[PDB]
Amino acid sequence: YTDKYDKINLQEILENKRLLESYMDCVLGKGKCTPEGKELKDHLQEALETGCEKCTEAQEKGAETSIDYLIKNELEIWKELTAHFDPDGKWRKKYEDRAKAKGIVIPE
Repeated sequence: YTDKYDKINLQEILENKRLLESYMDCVLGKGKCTPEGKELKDHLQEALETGCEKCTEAQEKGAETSIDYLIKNELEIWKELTAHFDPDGKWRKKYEDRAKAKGIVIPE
Protein backbone atom coordinates (compact mmCIF):
# COMPACT_ATOMS: atom_id res chain seq x y z
CA TYR A 1 0.00 0.00 0.00
CA THR A 2 2.46 2.63 1.19
CA ASP A 3 5.29 0.89 -0.78
CA LYS A 4 6.31 4.18 -2.40
CA TYR A 5 5.89 7.93 -1.50
CA ASP A 6 3.44 7.23 1.31
CA LYS A 7 5.40 5.57 4.03
CA ILE A 8 7.28 2.25 4.22
CA ASN A 9 9.57 3.16 1.47
CA LEU A 10 13.14 4.06 2.06
CA GLN A 11 15.24 1.95 -0.21
CA GLU A 12 12.50 1.38 -2.81
CA ILE A 13 12.58 4.94 -3.50
CA LEU A 14 16.29 5.61 -2.75
CA GLU A 15 16.93 3.09 -5.48
CA ASN A 16 16.37 5.81 -8.18
CA LYS A 17 16.40 9.65 -8.01
CA ARG A 18 13.27 9.55 -10.09
CA LEU A 19 11.68 7.51 -7.35
CA LEU A 20 13.19 10.05 -4.93
CA GLU A 21 11.13 12.58 -6.74
CA SER A 22 8.21 10.28 -5.84
CA TYR A 23 8.70 10.54 -1.95
CA MET A 24 10.42 13.87 -2.35
CA ASP A 25 7.51 15.59 -0.70
CA CYS A 26 8.46 13.66 2.40
CA VAL A 27 12.04 14.74 2.17
CA LEU A 28 12.04 18.13 0.47
CA GLY A 29 8.47 19.14 0.00
CA LYS A 30 7.42 18.70 -3.59
CA GLY A 31 4.76 16.17 -4.54
CA LYS A 32 2.82 13.73 -2.40
CA CYS A 33 3.61 11.91 0.85
CA THR A 34 2.13 10.99 4.12
CA PRO A 35 2.95 12.95 7.44
CA GLU A 36 3.96 9.82 9.40
CA GLY A 37 5.99 8.76 6.43
CA LYS A 38 7.75 12.10 6.36
CA GLU A 39 8.80 11.74 9.98
CA LEU A 40 10.31 8.36 9.61
CA LYS A 41 12.09 9.33 6.41
CA ASP A 42 13.30 12.71 7.70
CA HIS A 43 15.05 11.21 10.74
CA LEU A 44 16.40 8.32 8.77
CA GLN A 45 17.65 10.07 5.62
CA GLU A 46 19.15 12.61 8.10
CA ALA A 47 21.06 9.74 9.74
CA LEU A 48 22.34 8.88 6.31
CA GLU A 49 24.67 11.85 6.08
CA THR A 50 25.63 14.53 8.59
CA GLY A 51 22.63 14.10 10.77
CA CYS A 52 22.59 11.49 13.43
CA GLU A 53 23.68 7.96 12.52
CA LYS A 54 23.85 6.80 16.15
CA CYS A 55 20.38 8.06 17.04
CA THR A 56 17.55 5.56 17.28
CA GLU A 57 17.42 1.94 16.18
CA ALA A 58 15.26 3.05 13.27
CA GLN A 59 17.75 5.74 12.37
CA GLU A 60 20.83 3.53 12.75
CA LYS A 61 19.38 0.58 10.62
CA GLY A 62 18.02 3.14 8.28
CA ALA A 63 21.20 5.06 7.95
CA GLU A 64 22.99 1.86 6.91
CA THR A 65 20.35 1.17 4.30
CA SER A 66 20.14 4.66 2.92
CA ILE A 67 23.92 5.18 2.93
CA ASP A 68 24.11 2.03 0.83
CA TYR A 69 21.85 2.88 -2.12
CA LEU A 70 22.64 6.60 -2.19
CA ILE A 71 26.41 6.31 -2.42
CA LYS A 72 26.21 3.31 -4.74
CA ASN A 73 23.77 4.84 -7.18
CA GLU A 74 22.57 8.33 -6.46
CA LEU A 75 25.70 10.35 -5.94
CA GLU A 76 24.34 13.77 -7.01
CA ILE A 77 21.55 13.41 -4.53
CA TRP A 78 24.15 12.77 -1.84
CA LYS A 79 25.79 16.04 -2.73
CA GLU A 80 22.46 17.82 -2.23
CA LEU A 81 22.23 16.43 1.32
CA THR A 82 25.83 17.44 1.82
CA ALA A 83 24.97 20.97 0.65
CA HIS A 84 22.01 20.94 3.06
CA PHE A 85 23.89 19.82 6.20
CA ASP A 86 27.58 20.56 5.78
CA PRO A 87 28.16 22.27 2.44
CA ASP A 88 31.78 22.78 3.42
CA GLY A 89 32.41 19.11 2.90
CA LYS A 90 33.98 18.88 6.30
CA TRP A 91 32.50 15.64 7.52
CA ARG A 92 33.63 13.91 4.38
CA LYS A 93 35.75 11.84 6.70
CA LYS A 94 32.72 10.85 8.74
CA TYR A 95 31.15 9.94 5.40
CA GLU A 96 34.37 8.01 4.74
CA ASP A 97 33.91 6.32 8.16
CA ARG A 98 30.25 5.55 7.55
CA ALA A 99 30.71 4.19 4.09
CA LYS A 100 33.97 2.34 4.17
CA ALA A 101 33.54 0.85 7.68
CA LYS A 102 30.19 -0.65 6.71
CA GLY A 103 31.65 -1.97 3.52
CA ILE A 104 30.29 0.49 1.04
CA VAL A 105 32.42 0.45 -2.06
CA ILE A 106 34.03 3.86 -2.30
CA PRO A 107 37.58 4.48 -3.41
CA GLU A 108 40.44 5.38 -1.17
